[PDB]
Amino acid sequence: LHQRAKIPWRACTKYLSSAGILLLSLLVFSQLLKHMVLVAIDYWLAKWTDSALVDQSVYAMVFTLLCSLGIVLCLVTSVTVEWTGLKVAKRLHRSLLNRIILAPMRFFETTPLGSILNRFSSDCNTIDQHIPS
Amino acid sequence: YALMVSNYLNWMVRNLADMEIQLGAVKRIHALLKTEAESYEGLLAPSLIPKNWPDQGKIQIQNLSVRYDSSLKPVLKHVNTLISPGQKIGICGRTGSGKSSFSLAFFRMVDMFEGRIIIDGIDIAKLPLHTLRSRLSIILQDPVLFSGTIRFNLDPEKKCSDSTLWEALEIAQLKLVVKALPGGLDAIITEGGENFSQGQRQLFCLARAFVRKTSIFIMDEATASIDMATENILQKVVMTAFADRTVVTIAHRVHTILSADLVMVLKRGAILEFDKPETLLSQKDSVFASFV
Amino acid sequence: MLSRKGIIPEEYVLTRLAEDPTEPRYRTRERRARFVSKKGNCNVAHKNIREQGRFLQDVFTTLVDLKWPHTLLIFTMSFLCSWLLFAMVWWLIAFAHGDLAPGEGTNVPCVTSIHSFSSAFLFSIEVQVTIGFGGRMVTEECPLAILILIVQNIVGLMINAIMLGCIFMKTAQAHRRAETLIFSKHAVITLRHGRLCFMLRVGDLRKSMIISATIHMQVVRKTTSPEGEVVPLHQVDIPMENGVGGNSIFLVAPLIIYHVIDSNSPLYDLAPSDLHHHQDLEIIVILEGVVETTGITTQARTSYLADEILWGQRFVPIVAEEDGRYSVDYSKFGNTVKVPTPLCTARQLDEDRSLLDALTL
Amino acid sequence: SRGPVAYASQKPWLLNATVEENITFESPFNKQRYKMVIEACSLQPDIDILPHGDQTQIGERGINLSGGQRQRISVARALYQQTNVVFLDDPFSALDVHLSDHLMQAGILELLRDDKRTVVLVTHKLQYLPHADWIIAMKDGTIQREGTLKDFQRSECQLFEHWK
Ligand SMILES: CCCCCCCCCCCCCCCCCC(=O)OC[C@H](COP(=O)(O)OC[C@H](N)C(=O)O)OC(=O)CCCCCCCCCCCCCCCCC
Ligand SMILES: CCOc1cc(CC(=O)N[C@@H](CC(C)C)c2ccccc2N2CCCCC2)ccc1C(=O)O
Ligand SMILES: Nc1ncnc2c1ncn2[C@@H]1O[C@H](COP(=O)(O)OP(=O)(O)OP(=O)(O)O)[C@@H](O)[C@H]1O
Repeated sequence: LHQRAKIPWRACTKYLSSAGILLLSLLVFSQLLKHMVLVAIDYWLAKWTDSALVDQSVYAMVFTLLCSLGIVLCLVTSVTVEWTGLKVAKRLHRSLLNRIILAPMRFFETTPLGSILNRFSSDCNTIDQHIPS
Repeated sequence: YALMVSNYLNWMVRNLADMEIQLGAVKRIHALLKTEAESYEGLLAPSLIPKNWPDQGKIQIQNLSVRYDSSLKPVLKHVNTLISPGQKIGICGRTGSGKSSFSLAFFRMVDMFEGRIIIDGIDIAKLPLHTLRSRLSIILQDPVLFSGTIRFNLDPEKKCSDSTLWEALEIAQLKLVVKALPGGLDAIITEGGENFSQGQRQLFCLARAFVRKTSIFIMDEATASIDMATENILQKVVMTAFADRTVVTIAHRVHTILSADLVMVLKRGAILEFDKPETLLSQKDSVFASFV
Repeated sequence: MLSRKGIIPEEYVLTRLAEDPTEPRYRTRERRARFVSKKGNCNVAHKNIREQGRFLQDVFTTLVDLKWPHTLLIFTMSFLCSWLLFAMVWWLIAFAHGDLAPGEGTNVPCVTSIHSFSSAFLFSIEVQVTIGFGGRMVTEECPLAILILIVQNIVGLMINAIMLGCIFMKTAQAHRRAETLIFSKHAVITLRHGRLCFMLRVGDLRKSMIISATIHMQVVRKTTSPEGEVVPLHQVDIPMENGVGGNSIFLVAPLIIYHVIDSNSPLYDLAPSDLHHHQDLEIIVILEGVVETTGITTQARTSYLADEILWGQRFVPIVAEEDGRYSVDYSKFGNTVKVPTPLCTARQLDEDRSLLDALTL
Repeated sequence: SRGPVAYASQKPWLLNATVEENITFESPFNKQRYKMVIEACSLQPDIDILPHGDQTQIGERGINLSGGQRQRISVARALYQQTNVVFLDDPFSALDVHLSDHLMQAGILELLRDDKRTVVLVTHKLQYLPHADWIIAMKDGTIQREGTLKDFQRSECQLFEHWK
């Protein structure tokens, strides 16, 4: 039972209490919006190739707009994930620093003193430098 | 699109597995944030109601008992030993019951306090926690020093701009070591005592005592040091008793603590024997037999 | 690529003091391996079997060992393949002869009425199963077909005789009869005639006698010699304490089988204190005998772990006389009742008796 | 050919594992020889404060100890090995606890003399500088003599009054 843990509860704690709502929503909004364009550019190409095989018109500007929308959305999605990942990483570390400092010395003596270190060096590194990617 | 499904399915499962392990790091970090303790507050007005700085040190213990694990298996039972305000008093215990319980109770570090304490006549639980430890000097067993500027080492919290600390630096102890650092007052530390005088911990408290207005002095045991180091502590104790008028030394070296007004010891979970003078300890040769 | 490891550096960060694994460590009380289960079914798995085909060389032993639904599949396949193997032969012979052509029968057909492979298949059924409808005869004008008719009959006769023999050895299977030989769930140790013994109850349910019954008992325990041997599963035979020494028993009523714990027994130093769950002890009981109906020998294997032993308990009476006959109330088959017994080992019991005998004399 | 020379150094070397493994050092563990050395080295006070005693993670990547304590572990490991020759190097200058040193000396004297195991105790121990045990003095990279301890007394300079 301990090993069997899909861990959807840990994702909620990260996003809600550390990321925010403006930045979290734009991350989800951009992802769905980016792949909606990715379908459209392929779909519009099929209609272009199928119909142009001799109403109808020349698709010399519409396909550019879908590509232009897709290229810009790639920049938006890439920035938002990394910017939000930065915000979570920085503010989580401040919360951990403000807790251990304002903590009783009884827990420090009882703890192996490596549990705090691991959750401070190894764990903070994975959250800071891997989750955004 | 059917061609690209093969690696979309692969990297969907692959990244998911790699994310779950990294999400476990969020689980473990957030578990430490669930250790909500160390309530820093005061159940009274802390601005002017408490004393600005305890000077008399008239702390008369009244049925206070300290136990760590949820007030279980206490090493003290209704500890009521009257210290001497306005004069030095050195109480040394053979075992850890005398000093371990006392040191925690002075600074409220003890997990449980069954009773109450009267700091300079004012209650302890109704006072700011930072001010409690700001004006109560104490030495430790092992030498502990950090790596940082000396001007931000002796009084980082006080941030006193007085140059008397530099004058005290070459006067309190290690006159040559001060010259060894070209910076002096503003000099930074060097590898945290990798090669430094053994009296650094005691010297640091000397600057802390003079700057932080530490009228009351606390002590602990010693691991290993020179014999003359104890003699230097004696001179500071005399100055502390003459000027600060409050001192409470706890150790297991009988002869050093003998030069004090009183002496006490708590044993077997309670108080063992209290003596108003210090020669009364020598009157009972049994306790001197245990010491040597 | 859409992988986080598309471009990574050579990384090494000191995870200082990576301690406190907090492992479950549940392997200590996982399970205690059994030598033979409560219903035979020896709980031993072999490894590194360097088979040289002897697994399948015993084909006729293997065919009997298979469950009945598997036997039906092999029975079906062995005959369907034989019918269909010769179906291709009859179809091809009539193809090569040229009577398959849908035309006037100017020639004399090799095998009459063979028009399609369906007719070739049906004629294969008729020959091998000896139905012989006779719509599809074998003509004399096909010297090749006469040979195949000989071959199909000999193969058909040979398959039947082999398949009948396998079924008869499966009808005489008596492993289902051995499942009606019952042993009590837990055996008991109690005093009988002033000497400690390891009692046990074994019963027969069916009314058909099992002839030449023979009960054996063995202790399975790790044994270290004075020379320092390491024998993992040492089997030491246990006498049945029969009045004539032999293992022969007469099973009508559920008999009590006990081992008198004399100085020559491996159980000579067993105390109730050391009868907990994880104790290196096991008693294997093997009841043999020939079933009176099929004449085939059987075995009923049961084992008693240490936690399945009950020190100082007695088996309740089971046989009670009725008006015209006796009566075995099987509801009380394994019921045990406490008995006044010493809590000391057999060696201490002998030693206490030895001291008392000296004091008396 | 050569033999397993025992060794200790001024800079103690420890294994980041259990203390018992840091003492036995990949050798058979018998409490008979074990207790005769830990009591001799007086490492019980260390194990009297550590949580798991010998199972505590001694060394780096774990529990940090004191300079004298590391010397106690290093000297204890040498004795348990039961080697035909034993070399020590400043176990008394680094840690100068009087009670600790002499209990091991009685254990050292008994086993080393009976088993005829060499013990080259390179140290500044003033108590046992003269004895029936041989001494060798060095200065400017040369050894004056390797014989009896009274040979130093046969010279004008007796190491500046021999700490009189
Ligand atoms: C990991 C999963 C592994 C699973 C392995 C098992 C696979 C099972 C397949 C399920 C379908 C099987 C249908 C069989 C129907 C007849 C058998 C039946 O009803 O059971 C009655 C039993 C078989 O029971 P059992 O407990 O398995 O016996 C084992 C036996 N006691 C032993 O171990 O020893 O049998 C008897 O007691 C024998 C009486 C036979 C008489 C009946 C005549 C039928 C002849 C065949 C008719 C069908 C012909 C179909 C031809 C088709 C051609 C196109
Ligand atoms: C754990 C690393 O062990 C592996 C090792 C390999 C061999 C290999 O060339 N790897 C790098 C490639 C180079 C350019 C970084 C890589 C890493 C991550 C994702 C994809 C890829 N490329 C793989 C080849 C096709 C293009 C994408 C494959 C797969 C694995 C694997 O995770 O099982
Ligand atoms: N794993 C195995 N599976 C089946 N038979 C085995 C196995 N190991 C040994 N045997 C059988 O044991 C006999 C010889 O055993 P042993 O291991 O003493 O000799 P060996 O050198 O392995 O034999 P060989 O060269 O004849 O196979 C042979 O009858 C061999 O078939």
